[PDB]
Amino acid sequence: ARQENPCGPCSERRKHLFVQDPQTCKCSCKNTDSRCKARQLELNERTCRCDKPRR
Repeated sequence: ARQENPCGPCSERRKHLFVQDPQTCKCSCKNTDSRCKARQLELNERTCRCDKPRR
């Protein structure tokens, strides 16, 4: 981008478990379903923490 890249974060305030691309302002959770799956869990896309898969 150069000379910063002003963006509008997707999540509200406590966006600890998020990252945002400093060019396009595209948001992604820091914790992905890939990681949950590697731990035999699934991602709760709201809080982006790993919960029970389907048990």
